[PDB]
Amino acid sequence: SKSTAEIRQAFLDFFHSKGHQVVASSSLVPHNDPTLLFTNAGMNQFKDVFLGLDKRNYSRATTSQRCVRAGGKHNDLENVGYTARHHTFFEMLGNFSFGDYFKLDAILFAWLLLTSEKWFALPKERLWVTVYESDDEAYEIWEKEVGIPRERIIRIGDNKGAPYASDNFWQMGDTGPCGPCTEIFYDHGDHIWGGPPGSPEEDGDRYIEIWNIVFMQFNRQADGTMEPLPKPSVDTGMGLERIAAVLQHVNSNYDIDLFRTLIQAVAKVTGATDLSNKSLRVIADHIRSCAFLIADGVMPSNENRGYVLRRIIRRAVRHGNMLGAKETFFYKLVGPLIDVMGSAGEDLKRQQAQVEQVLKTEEEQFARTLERGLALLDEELAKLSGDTLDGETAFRLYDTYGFPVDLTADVCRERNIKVDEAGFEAAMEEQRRRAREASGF
Ligand SMILES: C[C@H](N)C(=O)NS(=O)(=O)OC[C@H]1O[C@@H](n2cnc3c(N)ncnc32)[C@H](O)[C@@H]1O
Repeated sequence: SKSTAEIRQAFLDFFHSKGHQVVASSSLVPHNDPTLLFTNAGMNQFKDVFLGLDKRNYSRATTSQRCVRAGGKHNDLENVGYTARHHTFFEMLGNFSFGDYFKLDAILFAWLLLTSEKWFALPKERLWVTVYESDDEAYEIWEKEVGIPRERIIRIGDNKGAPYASDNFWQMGDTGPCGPCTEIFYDHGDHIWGGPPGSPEEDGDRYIEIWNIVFMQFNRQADGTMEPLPKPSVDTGMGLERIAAVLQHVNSNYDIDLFRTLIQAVAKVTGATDLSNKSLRVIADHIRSCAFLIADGVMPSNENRGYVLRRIIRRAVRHGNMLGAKETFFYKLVGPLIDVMGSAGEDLKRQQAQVEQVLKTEEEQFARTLERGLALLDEELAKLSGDTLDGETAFRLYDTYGFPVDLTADVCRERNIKVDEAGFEAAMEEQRRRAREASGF
């Protein structure tokens, strides 16, 4: 079967052969978008094109975009290690139409690449599609133009409990380009738990969302109102890791060639032997987001972007500790990561030594309190009455040991213990008041 690198290239070759300009992945960090924490989709760097504020020499494009979803509008951090399909860092394979072609041709391109004997040749019978409930045009295209049996075309309304809050209406953020969308799912088989989209068991890893095709129609405002874009456009994105899993005949993203090699490296540096332990997958995921974010200019800190990075590094280090890592290990995964990323890791390779030292320094800094903080948390859990750790203890771990609340929550979750987030926030606010009182005017 094709390697991850070959799949990435074949996707780009396909759209290039269809007249799409190949554009390089943008950085994970925008210089000119105050509303965006980290790049979360291929469309981010073309936001102004969709808005009609910018025009390129090309009206159609294709990219393999590095994305991080660990904060802001799209945040999958807490899913990592718990599903076969979620990462913090991942590549989104995309094609874009800037007032060029629209619904029918976007759907046809996607179906062709996926199912043609000349291309990916996926078994058509295992593919399901969803459309926005009110998108009658998309429904008809799938039914009559493509020929998907009706039983595998699923209409999804505003299933997130609010107007335009839906799995089939995609939004870049609270503001920005958005529109109804249609998604293609692959059924991995009845040996995996889960049901199709719209079913009670839809959240399972059996029927996995491979490719989202967005019909960009509006610019959402802060009020929540939808202002139409000047030209209806197309924004698509397919998870490289998810399609690689399908193509390599495995069910989990973590079983693709890229992650198999990376997870082996994690076991090596931590001393772990059980290759099935979820901490190996969490760490393999976390090195990708951490190393690339640093390569793209983020430095660990206690505010904004730097704090998300710090949070992820420390959580990864914590997982390494649980695996029994005896010495500083996280920075040792940069080399192995570069070796599996191909041309998609060129920016990281260019800055290898710098990224390594940043990660080494951060882990060493955290090691000053990690073991001691874990010992305290263990003591507090051993005498804990109930299923919820008190907010005062969470705050103490934060204030004294530099444990982000979500890191503490991660440890507790592994023991079926919750954290009183409200109590933690009340303790934070109490400290803020003390600071205001002492500092004065
Ligand atoms: C096209 C659009 N702007 C968009 O971002 N749609 S989407 O949110 O659904 O993402 C495109 C895709 O990337 C993949 N994807 C999304 N979040 C992911 C994550 N946290 N980890 C791995 N893959 C993810 C999915 O295959 C998915 O259909």
